[PDB]
Amino acid sequence: DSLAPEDGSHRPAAEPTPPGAQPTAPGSLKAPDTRNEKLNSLEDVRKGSENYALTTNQGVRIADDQNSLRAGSRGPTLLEDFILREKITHFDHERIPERIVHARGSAAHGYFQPYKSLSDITKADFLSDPNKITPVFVRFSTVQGGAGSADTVRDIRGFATKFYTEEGIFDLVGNNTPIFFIQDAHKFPDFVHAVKPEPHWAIPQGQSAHDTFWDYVSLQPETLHNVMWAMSDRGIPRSYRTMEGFGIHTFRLINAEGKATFVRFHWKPLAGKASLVWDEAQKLTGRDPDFHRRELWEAIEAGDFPEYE
Amino acid sequence: DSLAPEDGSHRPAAEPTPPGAQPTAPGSLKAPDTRNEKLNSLEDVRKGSENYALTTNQGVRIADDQNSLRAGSRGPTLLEDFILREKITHFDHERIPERIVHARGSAAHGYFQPYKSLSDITKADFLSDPNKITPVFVRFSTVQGGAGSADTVRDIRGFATKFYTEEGIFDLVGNNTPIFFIQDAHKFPDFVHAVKPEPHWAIPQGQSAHDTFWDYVSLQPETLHNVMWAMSDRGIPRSYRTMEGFGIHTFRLINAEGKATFVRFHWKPLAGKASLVWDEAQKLTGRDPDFHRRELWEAIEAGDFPEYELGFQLIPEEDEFKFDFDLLDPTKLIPEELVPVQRVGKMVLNRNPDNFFAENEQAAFHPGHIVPGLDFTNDPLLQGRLFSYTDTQISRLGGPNFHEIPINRPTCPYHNFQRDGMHRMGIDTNPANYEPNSINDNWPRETPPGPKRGGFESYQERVEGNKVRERSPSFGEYYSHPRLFWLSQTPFEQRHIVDGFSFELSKVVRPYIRERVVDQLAHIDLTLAQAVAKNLGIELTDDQLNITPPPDVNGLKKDPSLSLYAIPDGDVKGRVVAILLNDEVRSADLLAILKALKAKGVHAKLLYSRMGEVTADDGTVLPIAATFAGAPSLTVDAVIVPCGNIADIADNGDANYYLMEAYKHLKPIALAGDARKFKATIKIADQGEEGIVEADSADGSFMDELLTLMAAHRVWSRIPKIDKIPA
Amino acid sequence: DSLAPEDGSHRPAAEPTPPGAQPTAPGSLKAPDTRNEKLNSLEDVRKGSENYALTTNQGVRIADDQNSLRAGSRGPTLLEDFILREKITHFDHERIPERIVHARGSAAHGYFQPYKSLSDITKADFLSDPNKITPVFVRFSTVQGGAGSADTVRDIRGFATKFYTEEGIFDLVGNNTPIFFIQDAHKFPDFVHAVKPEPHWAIPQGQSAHDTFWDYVSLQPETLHNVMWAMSDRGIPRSYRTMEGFGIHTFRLINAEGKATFVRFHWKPLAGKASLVWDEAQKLTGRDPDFHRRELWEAIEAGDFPEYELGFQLIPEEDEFKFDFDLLDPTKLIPEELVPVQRVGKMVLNRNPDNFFAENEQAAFHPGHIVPGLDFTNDPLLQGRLFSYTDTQISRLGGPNFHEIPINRPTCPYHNFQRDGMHRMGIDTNPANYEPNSINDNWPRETPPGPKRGGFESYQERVEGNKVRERSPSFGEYYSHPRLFWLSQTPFEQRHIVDGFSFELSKVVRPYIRERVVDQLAHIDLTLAQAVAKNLGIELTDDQLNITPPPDVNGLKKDPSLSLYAIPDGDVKGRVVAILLNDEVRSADLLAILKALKAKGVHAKLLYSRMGEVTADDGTVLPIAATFAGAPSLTVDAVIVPCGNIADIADNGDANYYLMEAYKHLKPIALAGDARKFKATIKIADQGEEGIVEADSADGSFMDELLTLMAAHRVWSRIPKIDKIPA
Amino acid sequence: ISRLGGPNFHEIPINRPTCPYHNFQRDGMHRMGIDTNPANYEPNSINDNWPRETPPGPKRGGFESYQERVEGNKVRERSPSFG
Ligand code: HEM
Ligand code: HEM
Ligand code: HEM
Repeated sequence: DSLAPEDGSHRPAAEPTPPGAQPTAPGSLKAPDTRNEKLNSLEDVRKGSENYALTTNQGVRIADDQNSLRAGSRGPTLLEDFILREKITHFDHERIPERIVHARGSAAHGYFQPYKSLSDITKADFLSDPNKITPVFVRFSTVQGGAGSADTVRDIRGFATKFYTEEGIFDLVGNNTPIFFIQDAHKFPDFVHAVKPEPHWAIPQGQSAHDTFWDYVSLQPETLHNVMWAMSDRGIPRSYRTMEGFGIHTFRLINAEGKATFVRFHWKPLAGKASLVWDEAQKLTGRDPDFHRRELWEAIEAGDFPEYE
Repeated sequence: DSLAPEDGSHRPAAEPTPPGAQPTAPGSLKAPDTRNEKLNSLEDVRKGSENYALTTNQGVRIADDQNSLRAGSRGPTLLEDFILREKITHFDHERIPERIVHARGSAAHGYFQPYKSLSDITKADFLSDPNKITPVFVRFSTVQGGAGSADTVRDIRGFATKFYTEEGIFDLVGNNTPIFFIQDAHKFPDFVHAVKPEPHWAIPQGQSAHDTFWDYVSLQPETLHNVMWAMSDRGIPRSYRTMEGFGIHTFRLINAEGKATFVRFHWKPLAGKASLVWDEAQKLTGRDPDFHRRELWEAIEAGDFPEYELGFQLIPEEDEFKFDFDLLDPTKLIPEELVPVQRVGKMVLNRNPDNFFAENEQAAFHPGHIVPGLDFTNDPLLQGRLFSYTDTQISRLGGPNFHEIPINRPTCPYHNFQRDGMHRMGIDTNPANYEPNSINDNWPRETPPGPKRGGFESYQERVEGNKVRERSPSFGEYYSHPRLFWLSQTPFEQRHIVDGFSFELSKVVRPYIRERVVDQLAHIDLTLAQAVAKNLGIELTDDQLNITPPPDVNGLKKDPSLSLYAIPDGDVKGRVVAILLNDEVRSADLLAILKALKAKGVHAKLLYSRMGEVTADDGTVLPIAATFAGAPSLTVDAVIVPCGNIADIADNGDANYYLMEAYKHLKPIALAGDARKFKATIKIADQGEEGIVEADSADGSFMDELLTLMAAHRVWSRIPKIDKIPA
Repeated sequence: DSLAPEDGSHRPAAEPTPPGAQPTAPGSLKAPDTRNEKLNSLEDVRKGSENYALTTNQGVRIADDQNSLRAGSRGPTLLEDFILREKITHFDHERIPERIVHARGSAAHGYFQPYKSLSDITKADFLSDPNKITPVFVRFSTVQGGAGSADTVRDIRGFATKFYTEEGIFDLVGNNTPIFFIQDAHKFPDFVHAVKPEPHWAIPQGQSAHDTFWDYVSLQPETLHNVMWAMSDRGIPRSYRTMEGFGIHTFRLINAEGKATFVRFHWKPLAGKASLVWDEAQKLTGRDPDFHRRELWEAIEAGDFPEYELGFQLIPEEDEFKFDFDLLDPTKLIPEELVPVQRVGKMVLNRNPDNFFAENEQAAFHPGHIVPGLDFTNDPLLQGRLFSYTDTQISRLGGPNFHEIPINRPTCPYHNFQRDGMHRMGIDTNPANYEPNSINDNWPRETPPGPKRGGFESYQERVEGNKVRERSPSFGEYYSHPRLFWLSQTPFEQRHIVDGFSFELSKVVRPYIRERVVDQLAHIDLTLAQAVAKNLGIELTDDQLNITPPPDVNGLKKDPSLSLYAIPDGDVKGRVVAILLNDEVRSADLLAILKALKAKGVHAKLLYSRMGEVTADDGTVLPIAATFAGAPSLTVDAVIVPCGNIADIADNGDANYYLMEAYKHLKPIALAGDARKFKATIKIADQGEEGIVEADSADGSFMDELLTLMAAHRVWSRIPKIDKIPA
Repeated sequence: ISRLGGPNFHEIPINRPTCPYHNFQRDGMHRMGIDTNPANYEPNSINDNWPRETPPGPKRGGFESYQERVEGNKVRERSPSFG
């Protein structure tokens, strides 16, 4: 007599299945066959659970996890209850600081490969050979809202790719528009404070529709280009799968002879471009604020891998 | 040539003014005259800004705050730019850990005073004299959602009051329901994980409508009582001003002779009880997720101070066992029919903070911050809480010295031998850091316990039993309280409870969980389980249909104190009404509307298809506060549509839907003159209908009918008629 | 009946009193009258203790601070004991990270003033007016050892001064030598790891005498100059009062017209230069490892304020390239023969702190805290430092808000848009947190640069070159500075340097390292390498013997400013003398001894075989400050042994060895009457000897000879005679 | 929590147990372990209540405190027997 249903309908199929079909599940149980060198390198720190005893962090098996140790079935809790202290303590310290910006974000694993060697223009090992598969981790995000804000807000989106290359980690940290708000990083905090909730009362959440943000804009026309994009349907995407991604800055490529070529990076969505409309987007933040995080998760379980070029 | 407008319209009036009237502002600039000893003690750490030079944190004036220092107008940034490094660094480290729970929260300052000395029952100095004013800081909150989640979610609300007393800080850390989910603090993290977003993917935010939460519930029927409240309209309040607050645990009062009296604490809202309905609440999380935080802030700027009355249920020591549930079980309420709530004093929340991070975010409430005159009981959930609220500060607020953070600073003296935290502010001059010590003549000294100004000493409760990890058998009853709750509710309240469960349950993906929760409901009440099971498409079995209901609670068949709306105490002061404008408003209509509302403290917001102005028929200029879409019916208590150029708005999608939504959410609607032609959209008869006020023009009669509908909060009688409207 | 003694001898006098006279005490109780604007600004965070009740951090009075709350006088502790949990918790979290380097350090308050306005060369407000008094806080330190390591180690000393100016905090973060170990900050961690204890086993503490440090040296001859200083008596000072201090890098001064002048900063000790010798220093780390921290503390309580004179080497812009080393190379000194030090002002350190953790431990010095009037140069070690001192605070002092920690707080205004750290004290009222902002009329505002009270603006140095990671070729000279140093030293100073290297090198286990370091020494001076190589048992080869010495430095064959003792400026005020007592001291001897010493500000400590008292021959009662073993000769500058019952101590092992150790460490010794029979132990002749003052009795002549020996600090002429004595 | 920076100090290599350790504790600072359990709570049906409590026994049992009798009042007082 255990608590799982007899017919086994607690446990999802290890199979590509559509949104709604199955309960969702950790990648390593929903898609155990999907691999790559990063995901396999994580094996040493994964922990399973089936057929294991519940224990303290120090290894001790627990016999009753339903009660504090007290003097009598109706007495005080005793300070010698180290099982309770550890369990509460760990809970007590669960949280770590959210990101200053892009605190609200959704990720996945995957891989990249070049279409052709690029050694003409760069010695970047990860671009040296179209047979070279590079594991990636990607986190898409909003910018302004906290880690528990809505997904479909009118904001810029972040689009960050960590490439785990053979000659080091390369981070491509971009947005869903090809420009930024400001020209010099020295005014970074100024702008971010301007769009972040107002300091006296912490309002509004994941919105630019307030006094201070526009005050700033109106006094710094450098912002206007990106503000344009934000106000467009670009700032309310359908899906992380259906937006373009940009490195924004001009960088350099450097080849084996030392020749520099300027470059700007792009991600082009094989899913194409698609965005919501405002009333739909705004009301959807209420009806399902995890809309993007969800859609991404499901699309992946469903075999609809997001691809970008 | 400076950047402020010439006419001075950047700067808000230092005057009580309605929602929308002025830009909002830090309490110390919006209400500089409001004071109390806490707020004045904060003066040493406030910082102004006018007529000061912008500087580095080290005091250096900055000449250019628009640029990094680079080699050339187009070169690299140099590492010697300490101005840029400090400015970015500080920004880089701005954030601190959110609360584990109740991370999403809204606060204010204020005060409390007792109605009469309470020295008969407790030596608590703050309750000793009705002339003794105690400054308070209060933070209301949700439970599950992060610090950036929505306000109007279906969750429990927290209600925490820090009393800055003369013999120490007393923290009253309560919720908006009178029970908790669980019995022993050891399962705290289990339950909280169960309702918090799911670990694999971090979904859903500030919602209980997911698999794991209900899985837990279904396996731990101890939770069912509070789950009932959550599913009721209790779990989606109108305003922090319009909910009740509860200490939950039985505590002790202790007087100058050492007599213990058991007590449970209450906050009773002078604003009365009022709550939204689900569709309204859920969609409002999208339209304005800061709805509660906003409403609180504005109500305060507006002079509508939230007030609550502190009341005690008192139970003598020799009555411990007279009730047929255990006073120490926190999943059981003490019916007010058996123990009534005695009003003891009052709290007024009369000023907003200056900086939300400084004052709200960093405040630390902890229920074990009690004072002489109070003490704990063996409630095994309370017992737990004692441990956790001190611990968690060490990582949330960065160390043991969190009591030195301004808002948390006591306002009485505090001296000891505690030395050296991280971020230590106090500089101890005591030649000694230990006691006994002869080198400073043992100062500071222990203080023997006494009538007033004494040392703390715990009530000397007899403890007899063995060291066991076992739930008290007396806690083994799960259903009679839910049942009591449910039968106290009005019929429309019960529809809501039903629809509450049905909605949540419908987003549990694994259907066997839906069945198991239904099974639990069967043990509480069969009406209820039938209605829910219908909505999930489940047939109760013969077995389930025959399940014996649990006992009355101490012979009670209902308790009217458990209903929100049993005895309406709804109060209009502070509420807001939408006025739908057209380009040609009949001014004497409008005059009379605003004049009537103003007399009863009811705020209006004038709305239109666009911003700016429109002009009255008599050429009074009417400024627009927001558009129809900008400020949806969700955000208001009623809708009024005066006469004029109705043709202007008559075919406007947004104005029509404003009315349709308002109607579906059971709000009062008032239509003057040609505005009555809008009845067509709300599929109302020509005969009239209760809840729709109508007339040739707005007069004495028209306004009074409307305001009276408002004193009823909502038009419940409308419920049967709303399923046909498509909104 | 309280625990303080009836006669009040627990509580020290609020009066300047000598070392040993009184118990030591927090500055604000020992010297309440000493003030300055910093110390008075600290008043808001000081906490007293007398006549206050002992309480929890939340304000609650405690009645019993001797017990946990338990179920029964013999039962378990209960989790509801919040008094115990808070008290233990705070203790549990007392410690914060030690400094990465200079973790071991000692501080005090004080002030500075300029001798004359300096507005000709700099607009630095703090140097604008000789009437302008600037409060300072100074922390002296070692480098390698942990916060609980010894004071008298052979290490570099740090010397950090925080100036609390009217236009911001200026941090002067220097050392006790005029150069550094390395050229580019990129190798900072490499060197520091090399000298810090070895990673496998954490050995040795505050010592450079290990394998890895010398391995590094031997492979990076850039280090050799400063290593020279370290090995000299410079690396084992007598007192923080008796060393020179250096800013090391060339900085810029910038005046009201924008003219840059290069500058290097100096502190010149009004106490003069004085240092221990190795055996004395090393053994003193065992006998009193707090020797420096103590001496500083006492000197201050005693009225012997440490004073230093701030001096500048100034070099005009067009002289950048006149020197045959690079002004930007921090491993090169600017000889005072080529650029003399101009005294500019003076600093007085006139009050100890109240709480060592509060004020010392938490203080944050950072060289990039400069003000208008000052600016940086491209010194590639300095360039580095700029980055690190802001960064490291984030984990040492727990966040970006470390400038809010009391001691670190500026004393001028500071306002900006920086919001929200961990442990945020300031509560910002600015309606705006950004600029430009119109909503607060852009306050606080940028300030254009100007003659005084202006914005900071960097000197607009021309930068021309490509982005490279390459050491300047002009830095490629390693030996001529060491050579200069060495040839400036007196012969006995050079023995010490030799013995320095020989000792350290002898504890390098892998002998090939010993050889490689010797090889380096060969390139500096062959005398030196011969002496060291002898002591390690190494034969220099023919190759090594022929190595050409490096060039003179700009035609210099020596610089007397680089010697400690070239031109003795040793000063007796503040020094201490041991007086060896017997049970029958001849009182008129002693009268004359203490009377003479007192006239020149020289402190005495009366010592005996045990504690308590002894009586004079005339029945004056002589209190004993410590025993012979309790306060070894190490801790004193000279030893005096008056007449009386010499028989009492004549055969006492400890009294004899007191003298033998004192003699081996070249200290002045003075023996009256029968005390002359002690000459026997120190293997002195009957004829006399220079450095041993002797006579029938202590008179005008006897005392003066002694004090004059003291003005010479040590008896160098004794050196040849000490190897025969076995101490 | 402050010396070693968080609740996850048992994950620091030297401190790591050498036997199995599994529970529902989630998320410290510097979390090394990546939990795959579909559930982070118990009772839980969705992972068939794993990992499970273990009743106490001769070897390999759950921990259970010795059931010492406690009798006295809640006092802050040194035992006289210690005097
Ligand atoms: C060029 C325009 C920018 C783009 C495309 C951009 C992109 C982002 C993205 C996508 C994230 C979220 C990273 C994640 O998922 O972990 C992010 C986080 C961050 N960004 Fe921005 N960013 C931009 C400008 C800036 C500027 C000007 C600063 C500061 C000067 C800044 C500092 C940060 C910091 C400190 C974090 C997150 C904390 C962390 O991940 O360690 N970024 N950046
Ligand atoms: C009796 C039922 C409970 C009530 C009425 C309750 C009330 C609350 C409220 C209102 C907050 C938000 C405080 C704020 O605004 O700062 C809160 C936070 C917290 N609670 Fe609960 N709580 C309950 C159960 C528990 C249990 C069982 C634990 C742990 C065993 C717990 C531990 C915490 C911690 C660690 C925090 C916040 C972190 C902090 O403020 O230091 N509480 N409690
Ligand atoms: C120019 C040669 C140097 C001098 C004269 C020097 C001086 C000092 C002194 C005296 C201290 C102790 C400060 C105190 O009492 O709080 C110190 C600490 C420190 N130094 Fe060095 N230093 C030098 C080189 C460096 C370099 C190259 C770095 C890194 C590149 C460095 C980074 C630090 C840090 C991070 C601290 C202490 C942590 C803190 O106070 O915030 N310094 N410096």
